[PDB]
Amino acid sequence: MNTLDFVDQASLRDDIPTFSPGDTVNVHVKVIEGSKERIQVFKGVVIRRQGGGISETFTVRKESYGVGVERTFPVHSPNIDHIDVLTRGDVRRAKLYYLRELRGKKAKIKEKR
Amino acid sequence: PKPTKGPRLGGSSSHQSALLANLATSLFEHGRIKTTEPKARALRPYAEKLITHAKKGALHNRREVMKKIRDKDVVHTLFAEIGPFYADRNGGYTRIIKVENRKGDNAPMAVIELVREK
Amino acid sequence: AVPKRRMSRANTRSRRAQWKAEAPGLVTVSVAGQQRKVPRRLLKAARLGLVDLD
Amino acid sequence: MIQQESRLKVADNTGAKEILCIRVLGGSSRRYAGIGDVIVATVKDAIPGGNVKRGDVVKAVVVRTVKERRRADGSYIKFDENAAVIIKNDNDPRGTRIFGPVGRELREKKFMKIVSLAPEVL
Amino acid sequence: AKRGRKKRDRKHSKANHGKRPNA
Amino acid sequence: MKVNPSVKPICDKCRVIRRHGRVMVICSDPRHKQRQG
Amino acid sequence: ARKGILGTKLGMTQVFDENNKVVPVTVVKAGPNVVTRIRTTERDGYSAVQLAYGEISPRKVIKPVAGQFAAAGVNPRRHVAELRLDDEAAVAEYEVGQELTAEIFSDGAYVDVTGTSKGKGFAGTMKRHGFRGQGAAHGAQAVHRRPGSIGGCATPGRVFKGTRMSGRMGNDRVTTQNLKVHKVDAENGVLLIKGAIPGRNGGLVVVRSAIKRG
RNA sequence: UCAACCAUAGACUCGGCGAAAUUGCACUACGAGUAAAGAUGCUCGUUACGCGCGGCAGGACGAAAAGACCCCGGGACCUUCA
RNA sequence: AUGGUUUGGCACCUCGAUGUCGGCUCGUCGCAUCCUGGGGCUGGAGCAGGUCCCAAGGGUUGGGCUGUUCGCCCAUUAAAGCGGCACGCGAGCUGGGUUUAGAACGUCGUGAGACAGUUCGGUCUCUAUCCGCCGCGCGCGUCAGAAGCUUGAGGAAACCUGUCCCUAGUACGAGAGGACCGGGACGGACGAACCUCUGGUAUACCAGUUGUCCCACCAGGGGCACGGCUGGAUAGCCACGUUCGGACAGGAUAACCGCUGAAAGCAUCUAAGCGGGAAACCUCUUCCAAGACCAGGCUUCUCACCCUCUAGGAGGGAUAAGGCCCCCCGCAGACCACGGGAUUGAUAGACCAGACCUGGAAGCCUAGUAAUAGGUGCAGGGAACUGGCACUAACCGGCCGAAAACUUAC
Repeated sequence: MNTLDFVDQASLRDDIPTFSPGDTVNVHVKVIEGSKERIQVFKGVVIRRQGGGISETFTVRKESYGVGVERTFPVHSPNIDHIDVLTRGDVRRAKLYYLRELRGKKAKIKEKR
Repeated sequence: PKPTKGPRLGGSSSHQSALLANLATSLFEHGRIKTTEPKARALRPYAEKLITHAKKGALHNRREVMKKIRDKDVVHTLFAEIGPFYADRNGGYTRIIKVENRKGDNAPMAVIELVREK
Repeated sequence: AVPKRRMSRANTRSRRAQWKAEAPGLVTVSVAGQQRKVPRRLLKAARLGLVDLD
Repeated sequence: MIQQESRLKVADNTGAKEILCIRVLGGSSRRYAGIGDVIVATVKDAIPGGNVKRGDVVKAVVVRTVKERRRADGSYIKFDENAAVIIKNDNDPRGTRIFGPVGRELREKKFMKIVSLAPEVL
Repeated sequence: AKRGRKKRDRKHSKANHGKRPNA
Repeated sequence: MKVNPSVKPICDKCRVIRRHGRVMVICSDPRHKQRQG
Repeated sequence: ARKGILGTKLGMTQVFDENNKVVPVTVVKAGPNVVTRIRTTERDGYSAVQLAYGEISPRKVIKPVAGQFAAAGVNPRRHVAELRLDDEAAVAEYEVGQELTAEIFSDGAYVDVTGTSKGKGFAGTMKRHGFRGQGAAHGAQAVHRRPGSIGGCATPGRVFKGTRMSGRMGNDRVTTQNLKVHKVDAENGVLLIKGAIPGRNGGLVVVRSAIKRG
């Protein structure tokens, strides 16, 4: 419980799928380019799911054209059309910052079977 | 628990942990102990949480106690005739009683004791 | 640093008076029948018997 | 978060491999260059055969920052290298290609040619 | 300078009678 | 305007006056405008 | 006009606007305030409204305060405070016993929030006045955070009043100006105000209309 | 850049013991002046309820060391075709 | 002629000690204004300038070389001001230089040794008494004692500015080029508050893990090694973060533009009068503030007893309203103060639940020779955040604390 839960529950988004760090996802983020709303897919590994409630952020990492990229979205942001989980990851940590120094097969999360 | 805001009791976090362990050991061994007011104030949550572990009688709780106590006789006492004694009690296992100050340092003193009213 | 001059008696005493003691406020307690005076801080422990009343 | 004596990679094919910032433009005693912020730099490393050579003073635009930059939507964007594009005075690149992704802030800071040339604009 | 000027012009007073020490 | 301690006429049209405690010189030719200062 | 109200700060949070842009807000429990006295020029020399806020037991009230609230004709509250106005035409709206809620404001209004800053205790000149300290190396003998010079020399021979020195920071009245209310919530009786508010959570504040921006 | 945080020893508070350099005095303000030419102490004004605690170090030309630089006087040691 | 910042002259305080250059920190002042602001003249078409006047509110970058100040240079900038304050500031720092003792080069000197010549190296002491300054309390006073809310004399703070767009490629101009005025957006720097985000930190959080010792042993754990190290990390503190701010408007003015107008039949911004006019000034914004000794104001509460002196003026006691101390506490805090609470109670702790952090406990089972893995099981552990619960502790309580009247008017 918190003291502002009654304020946050309004903006609290349903349809947020249950995911966790290590889980690979596709975030369909709304992108505006000069009076033109489209959707960009940030496909990447969740390294982090900080926070609670409306303030909850999740950080998704990918390697685009030979460069690491991380997007820290709010979980209940309405700029996110949806989040499509693809693979769940077997990780022994809650925050996969060690991927920031790993490029390639070293940065391949163990899929959950 | 709510950690020590200020400087720790024994000039070190280590010596604070050791103090609290030894003082809880003594408190469960003897029922009451006289020490300084701050040491008692800090011990009361420590000891009450160990007693909570003792009320929740199970091996996990016994080991979570033994990682602080290290006196097996006191651990047994906790899990045999303290925890059960306080099964009906929802907290409030200890009371602090302010007493006369020392002479050599005028240190405020307090007797921290276990309650025995039920 | 050091004091430039001998402080006068007036000023010396003016602050030396501030080095005093606040006397403790006492209350009555009826342990062992007799009415003794203790601090309210120690009232409980005196009712119990943890207060050396000389 | 880029400042004087900060070394950046070059996300283009001018011949420069890395540069060193001198000034962040935007005002007086400007400290930090985020994405879309123009800088004055010098080429510290360059490929052997290149248009711009070692020691050439140039303008550049920052397109990747390690330090996460907020966005109005509450999101953030963070890369693993600080990288920039060398430009002319028309805010157009001196090179003809752009390596790696760039931030979307370039679109609002009017570096549309770089936005177009880049493979991914995030 | 101002200080010397003022101190000298002080001598132009009914009491000093146009003379003062160090003028 | 010229601001100098020596303000004086420059031509026959330049007239001298005392305005607001200041000696001014006025003229059709505004080049010849002057003020004491 | 400069309509206002007393409330309590509850904490900060996020919301999202129509553009999906994030708004850091502070939730202010702009609560049921009750008018307890009207200040007039014919009586007090100035135009103002005395408001009262905060539930309180009628036994924790000091009896003078009880008598004040009684002669007003209301039940006591914890905090009392005046809102200065500009004229009798502005004070004529407030009647004693009148109840003020968050609904006096409206979404998009600009407010000034007066609160009591958090206490930073006895602070050094760095934390208190943004002094650069001195070097942490290169010979510095024990001046790594010390203010350095304090005045001139003999010619001044003194330290000027108002010099910036170490001391207690915080617990000072702070008016943050031109905060845009993101939302009113009369059901809960609160205001979502874009951005920081002075004080701790649970701290009393005064949300007034912005004296600059309407 | 540009500093933030944590602990510890001090500093702070309580108890106990208990110094020091210094000291012409004293109920030791500020300005502009004046003055052995840089004033707490004088003049004209301004300001200031009395007493403490923690702090800072601009002044008390602060303490310390009868300035080592300079000069005068005297020594000492050194040099040399004195 | 100013000024007194340069080199100097004098040698007036200081040689029973006034520490020196430069830098760092902290500033403060002047304006002889670098920018911003206002304006006159122009050989001012416009952009941009030049020159002069008013203006000191704010701002006036970071680097390379050098001990350096200065200067040159690099990039920038709206601008990269000039000076004073013991060439501000060493009981605030440095100590690279100068300016001890060592050594060396060059030169001088027979030599010892010397050099506003160079070179390498080379102890920066002091517990703050007074003033002052920053903050915080105690006492008394403000004609009874108290309480709440306040006024605002008087002070403090803040005061910066660019780029782009439209106006308009219009005015102007052969063109090149290119506006004033006025609107709009986005910014830099500075500052305040805040911690929802991000990010840092986390010495009683979680996990892993090395070495070693111990809990008899396995298992599980603990002590120590910078919290042993690592990986993460809620609160709080905080900035790199968030938000906000500088205003608008008015008055009076400077330079300046003027009107009506004489003296002086004209003319004249002035002598009587009337106006306009700047980031300066006063107002405005924020903050402190009635010790504002004219010690304020609006209200509310108590608004009542005894004793002794010989009842004169007092003194002592007990009280009320109320407050203090003790007590539980705080995101309040050096102490003190402040704030809250105090059994007619959720103030703290415990407990319960949640949130959050960690990330899947122990035990048992299963698979595997084993290392280990999987299930039981968003497990277990756990601090600050929230909410519930009087279980513990806020006590069977002590100390302070209230009225001479008089005069006049109504």
